[PDB]
Amino acid sequence: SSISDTQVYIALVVALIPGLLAWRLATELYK
Amino acid sequence: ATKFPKFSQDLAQDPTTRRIWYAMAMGNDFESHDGMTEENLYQKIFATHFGHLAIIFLWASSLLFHVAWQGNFEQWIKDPLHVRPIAHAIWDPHFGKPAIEAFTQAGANGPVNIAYSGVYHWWYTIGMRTNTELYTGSVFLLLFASLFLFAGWLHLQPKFRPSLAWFKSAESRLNHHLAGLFGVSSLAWAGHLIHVAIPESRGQHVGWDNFLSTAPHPAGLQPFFTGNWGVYAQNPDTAGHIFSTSQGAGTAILTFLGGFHPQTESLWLTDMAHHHLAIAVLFIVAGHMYRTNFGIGHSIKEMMNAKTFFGKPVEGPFNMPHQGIYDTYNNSLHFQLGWHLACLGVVTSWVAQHMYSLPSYAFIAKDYTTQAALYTHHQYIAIFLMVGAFAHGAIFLVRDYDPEQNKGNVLERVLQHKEAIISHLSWVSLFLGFHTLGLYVHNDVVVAFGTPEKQILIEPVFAQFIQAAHGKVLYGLDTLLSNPDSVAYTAYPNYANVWLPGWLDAINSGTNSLFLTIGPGDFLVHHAIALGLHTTTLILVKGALDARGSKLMPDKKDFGYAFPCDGPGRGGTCDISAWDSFYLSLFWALNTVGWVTFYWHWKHLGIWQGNVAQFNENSTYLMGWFRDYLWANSAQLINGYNPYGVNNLSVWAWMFLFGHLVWATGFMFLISWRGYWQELIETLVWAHERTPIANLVRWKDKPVALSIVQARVVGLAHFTVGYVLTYAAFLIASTAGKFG
Amino acid sequence: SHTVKIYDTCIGCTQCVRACPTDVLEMVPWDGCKAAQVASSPRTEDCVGCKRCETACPTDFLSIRVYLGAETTRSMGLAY
Amino acid sequence: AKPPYTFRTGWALLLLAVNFLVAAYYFHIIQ
Amino acid sequence: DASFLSSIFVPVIGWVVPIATFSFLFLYIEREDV
Amino acid sequence: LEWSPTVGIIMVIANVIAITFGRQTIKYPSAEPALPSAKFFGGFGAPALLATTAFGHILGVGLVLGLHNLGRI
Ligand code: CLA
Ligand code: CLA
Ligand code: CLA
Ligand code: CLA
Ligand SMILES: CC1=C(/C=C/C(C)=C/C=C/C(C)=C/C=C/C=C(C)/C=C/C=C(C)/C=C/C2=C(C)CCCC2(C)C)C(C)(C)CCC1
Ligand code: SF4
Ligand code: SF4
Repeated sequence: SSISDTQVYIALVVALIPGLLAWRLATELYK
Repeated sequence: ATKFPKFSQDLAQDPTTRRIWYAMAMGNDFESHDGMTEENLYQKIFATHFGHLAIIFLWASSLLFHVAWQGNFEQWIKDPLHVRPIAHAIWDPHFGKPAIEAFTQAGANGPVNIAYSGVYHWWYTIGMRTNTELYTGSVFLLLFASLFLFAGWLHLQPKFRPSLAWFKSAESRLNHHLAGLFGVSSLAWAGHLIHVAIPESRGQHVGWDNFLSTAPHPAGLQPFFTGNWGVYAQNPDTAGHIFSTSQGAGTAILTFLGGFHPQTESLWLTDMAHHHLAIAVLFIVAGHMYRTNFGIGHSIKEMMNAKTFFGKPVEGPFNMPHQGIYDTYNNSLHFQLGWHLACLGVVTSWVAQHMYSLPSYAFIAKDYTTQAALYTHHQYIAIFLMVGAFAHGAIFLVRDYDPEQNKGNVLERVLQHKEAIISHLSWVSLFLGFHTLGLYVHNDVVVAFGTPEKQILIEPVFAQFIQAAHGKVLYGLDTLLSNPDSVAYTAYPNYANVWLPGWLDAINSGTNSLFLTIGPGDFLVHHAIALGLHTTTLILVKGALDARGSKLMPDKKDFGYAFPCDGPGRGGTCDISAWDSFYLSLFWALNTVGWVTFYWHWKHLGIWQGNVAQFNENSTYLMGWFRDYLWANSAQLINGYNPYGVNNLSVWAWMFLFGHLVWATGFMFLISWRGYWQELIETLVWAHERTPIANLVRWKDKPVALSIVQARVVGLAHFTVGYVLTYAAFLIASTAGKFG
Repeated sequence: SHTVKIYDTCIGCTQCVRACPTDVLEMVPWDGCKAAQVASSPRTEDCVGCKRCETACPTDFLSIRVYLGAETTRSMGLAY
Repeated sequence: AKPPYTFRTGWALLLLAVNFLVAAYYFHIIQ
Repeated sequence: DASFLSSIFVPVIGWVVPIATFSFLFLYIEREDV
Repeated sequence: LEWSPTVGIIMVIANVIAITFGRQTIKYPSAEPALPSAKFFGGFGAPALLATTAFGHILGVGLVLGLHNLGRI
C-alpha cells in the first residue's frame, strides 16, 4: 500500500540534516 | 541588558511579567533591537529570509510525506471522483472506540483525516502517480530546505555577509527576479509540463529513469530551430480523451485551444504549457530593462528625477513630480514591505477568483469541499495581506518618512489634501452602507408582510453586459463575443482567435463556475462587498494618513506606531495611534471576507444541488440568508455528536463550538480594560503573600495586568482565531456532509 | 522611567505641579514668560505616567509632555 | 496654476470618452 | 510496518518537547547572566 | 553507432568548449612553442592548444557514447 519501513527510517535520518542546520541558523540569528 | 530579552535594556530591567510579553512581541522587530545598525539590519533580514524559506519547503515536504506514507493516493488515481483523499493518520489515545470507528474512513486501516487542500488533484495533474514519487519529492524538499538553511547560516559569516550597497542595488535585483525567478522558473515549469505532465496524462510513463531517452514530440527540436513552430500544435487531444490513458490522446505539446478538458473539467495541460512558455519569454524580455554593470538599460532613479519630455519641460513622468520616490522606496524597508504586501494580496485575491472559475487541476471541479476550502483560504490570506500592506504604509509614515527628501513630490501632495481623501472615503462608505442596508431591510419587511413582489430587485445589467461581451448567450444582448457578426468575434483582419470556439463552449455550458449567472441577490451582495472594501480602506487609509499627527494629537509621530493613548485629556484619546487603525480595520476585513465567503458558498451550494432558485429567490432579504444558509446548513454539522452517538463530522462540531468559545473569549479583552484587572491582581498578590504554606514559594517577576495595547492584541487574536475556526468548521462540515 | 519634558511655550500657571500625584514637577525661576517661571521635572523616576499634568496644561498643545518609557516598580505604581 | 486646467481635463475627457464608448457598445449603438 | 513510530513521536511532541522547551525558556527568562 | 556529421559536430563542439575552458582558466597557457597566429588562438602555446583539443576529444567521446547509449545520437 504505502512506502516501506526503510524509506521512513531513511527520511528521518535525512531530516536530521535540516534539524542540525536549523539549530545552527537559529543560534547564528541570535548571536 | 544583562538578562532576557537581550535586545532591549529597557525591557530587561522591567520587574514585572510585562517583560516576557513585550519581549515576545518585539522579537521580530529588528529595528528596535539595541545597537542595531542598518547594515546589520539588512544582513539579519536576509538570513531570516533563508530560514523562513526553509520553513516553507519543510512544510511542503510534510505534505508529500504524509500522503505518501499514510494517504490513499495510488487508490485515488483509479477513481478521483468517488475516493476520498487522506490527509494523514490519526493517533489519539483520547478517542473512544465509536470515534475510532467513525474516522476509519476512505478505505483506510485506521482512523484518518480527509484532505481538503486539493494536493491530490495537483500532484495527479502534474504527473505524479505512485507513493514513491511523493516520497522522493519529500526527501528532495528536505535536502532543498537544508540548502537554504545552510545558505542563511553562511551569509551571517564575516566573509560572506553582504554589503549594504549590495542590498540597495535595486536594478540588478529587478533584472534577476524578472529574468530568472519569474521567467526561467516559468520556462522550467513549461519544460516539466511538456516533458512529464503531458505524457503522463497521455498514459506514457516519463521519469528520471527515461526522460533523456524520451522525446516529448516526435519532431524533437527540428521544427524549433527551423522556425516551423506550428508542428507542435498539430494533433491535439480529442474531446473523447480520458486522462492518464492513451485513448483520445494527441501528440501536440503547445496548443491554444481554450476552454476546459471535457472529462476532467479543467484547463488543458497543453494550454498551460504554452502559457508558461509565453510568459516565460515575456518575463525574460522584461528582465532586460534596467541598468546594471553592462552600461545599457534604465536607471529608475533617472526616470523618477526626469524633468523633460522630448525637450519639453514637465514635472516628471505623466507630468507628476517623482523626485526622491526612488530613494523613498529604496531606503525604507517598510515602504517596500507595505508595497509588496499590497501587490501580493491583490495576487492572492486574483488566484482565489481564478481557481474556482478556471480550474487547472484534473477533477478538482467536482470536489466541492476542496473548492470551498481553497477559495475561503486564499480570500482570508488576501485580506490579511491587504491589512498588512496598509499597516506598513503607516509604519513607513511614522518611522521612515521625511518630507525634506520628498519635498514637492507626489507623496507629499497626497499628504497635503488627506482630509479630502478621508472625507470622500467616509462619504462613499456611508452612501453604500445606508442604501444597501436600506434595500435589504425594505425587502425583509415586504417579504415578512406577505408581499414579496414589492421587493426592490435590481438587475446587475452592467456585469451581465460584461458576461455577454464574453460570449454568454443566456442574457440575449447580442454584443461583442455573443454577436457573431462583430469584429471582436471574427477578428476581421487576421481571423486568428483560435481560442474562441473552446472558450464559448466552456462559457455557454451551465455546468461550471465559469461566469456564473447573476441576478438581484448578486447585485445586493456586491454592494455589500463594495461597502466592506471602502470602509476597510477608510480605516486603514485614515490611520496611515493621520499616523504622523492629527488635530487631536499633532505630535503623534513622536510616540511611534503603537502606543496606548495620549491620556484622559482633551476629551479622551482611546485608540488614537496608527496601530489602532490596524486593530479597527481587522474587524472590517474579517467582516468583509465573511460576506464574500458566505456569498461564494451559498451561491455555489445552490449550484451543486441543481437548485439555483434558492439563492435567486432568497438572497434578496437578510432572513433568507439567516434561514437558508446559516440555519439550514448547520444541522448536519451540529449533529456531529449527539446523545445517540458520533460520526466523522464530530471534530468539526467540536471545532465549531471551540471557535465560538475563542471568539467570545476575545470580547473579554476587547471590552474589559486594564485597571479593573490590575486592581483585581493586586488583591491576589495580597492573598498569596498572606496565605500560609503557599508563602513558601512566590513569583520572581511581579504579576501585573496586561497592557492596553497587549489587550487589543490578545483580544483581536482571539476574535480572528475564533472567526476563522468557526467558519472553517461550518464550511467543511456543511459541504462535506452534503457531498461526502 | 518616563520622560517629562517642558517646552518653551510655558506661561507658568503652576497647574501641572498641582495636578501631579507623585511630585515630579516643580516651578523654577525664568524670564521667558510674564509669570517669570517654568515647570521643571527633576524627579522623573517618581513619574507614574498618568498625564494629569498634560490634562492641566492650558496652552494650545502642551508646554509639557510625558513620553512613556521603560517600566519600573515606581512607574508601574506597584505597592508590592 | 492653469485656470483652464488643460492637462488633467484632457485625461478626464479621455476616460469619459472610453466610458461613452463602452456604453455605446452597451446600448447597441456600435456593433 | 512503521506505524509504531506514532506512539513514540506523538507523546514526544505532546509531552517531552513542551516540558524540555518550557523548562529551558523558564530558566532562561529568569536567568540574570544573559 | 555509424559515423555521421552529427558526431563530427559534437566532437567539434566539445573541442570548442574545452578550448574555451583552456583559455579561461589555465594558469600557464603561453608555453614556449607558440602558435603562428596567436590572434585566432587567443594567445597559446602549441602544447596548450593540443591539450585543449585532447581534452575536447575526452569530452566528445564521452558525449557521443553517452548519447548513443541513451538513444539520441
Ligand atoms: C537568477 C537569480 C536569482 C534568483 C532565482 C533569486 C531568487 C530569490 N531571491 Mg534573489 N537576488 C538576486 C538574484 C536572484 N535571486 C540578485 C542578483 C540579488 C542582488 C541584487 C538578489 C538579492 C536578493 C535579496 C536581498 C533577497 C532575495 C530574495 C530572493 C527570494 C525571493 C523569495 C521567494 O521565495 O520568491 C519566490 C517567488 C517566486 C517563485 C515567484 C513569485 C511568486 C508568484 C507571485 C506566485 C505566482 C506564480 C504561480 C502562479 C505559482 C504557482 C503555484 C503553485 C506552485 C502552487 C528568491 C529565492 C529574498 C530571500 O528570500 O532571500 C533568501 C531576499 O531577501 N534576493
Ligand atoms: C511579509 C509579511 C510581513 C512581515 C515581514 C512583517 C514584519 C513585521 N511586522 Mg507585520 N504584518 C503583516 C505581515 C508582515 N509583517 C500582516 C499580514 C499584518 C496584518 C495582520 C501585519 C501587521 C503588523 C502590525 C500591526 C505590526 C507589525 C509589526 C511588524 C514587525 C515586528 C513583528 C513582531 O515582532 O511581531 C511579533 C510576533 C508575534 C507577537 C506573534 C503573534 C502571533 C499571532 C498573534 C498569531 C498567533 C495566533 C495563534 C498561534 C493561532 C493558533 C491558535 C490555535 C488554537 C489554532 C516586523 C517588521 C509590528 C511593528 O513592529 O511595527 C512597528 C506592529 O505593530 N505588523
Ligand atoms: C427612496 C428612499 C430614499 C431614502 C430614504 C434615502 C435616504 C438617504 N439618502 Mg438617498 N437616494 C435615493 C433614495 C433614498 N435615499 C435615490 C433613489 C438616489 C439616487 C439619486 C439617492 C441618492 C443619494 C445620494 C447621492 C446621497 C443620498 C444620501 C442619503 C442620506 C441623507 C439624505 C439627505 O437628504 O440628507 C440631507 C442632505 C444633506 C445632508 C446634504 C445634501 C446632500 C444631497 C443628498 C445631495 C445634494 C448634492 C447635489 C444634488 C449633487 C448630487 C451629486 C450626486 C449625483 C453624486 C439618507 C440615508 C446622501 C448620503 O448617503 O450621504 C452619505 C447622499 O450623498 N442619497
Ligand atoms: C452591525 C454592526 C455594525 C454596523 C451597522 C456598523 C456601521 C457603521 N460602521 Mg462600524 N464597526 C462595527 C460594527 C458595525 N458598524 C464593529 C464591530 C467595529 C469594530 C470596533 C466597527 C468599526 C468601525 C470603524 C472603525 C468605522 C466604522 C464605520 C461604520 C459606518 C460605515 C458606513 C456605513 O455603513 O454607513 C451606513 C450606516 C449604517 C449601516 C448604520 C446606521 C444606519 C441606521 C440604520 C440609521 C437609521 C436609524 C433609525 C432612525 C433607527 C434608530 C432608532 C433610534 C432613534 C432609537 C457605519 C456607521 C466607519 C465610519 O464611521 O465611517 C464614516 C469607520 O470609520 N465602524
Ligand atoms: C479588467 C481588465 C483590465 C484592466 C486591468 C486594470 C487596469 C487593473 C487595475 C488594477 C489596479 C490599479 C489595482 C490597484 C491596486 C491598488 C492597491 C492594492 C493599493 C494599495 C495601496 C497601498 C496599500 C498603499 C500603501 C502605502 C501607504 C498607505 C502610505 C505610504 C506607503 C504606501 C505607499 C506603501 C485589462 C485592461 C488588463 C484587460 C481587460 C480586463
Ligand atoms: S505623568 Fe503623572 S507623575 Fe508624571 S509629571 Fe504628569 S502628572 Fe506627574
Ligand atoms: S501647566 Fe503647562 S504652561 Fe502651565 S506651568 Fe505647567 S508646563 Fe507650564
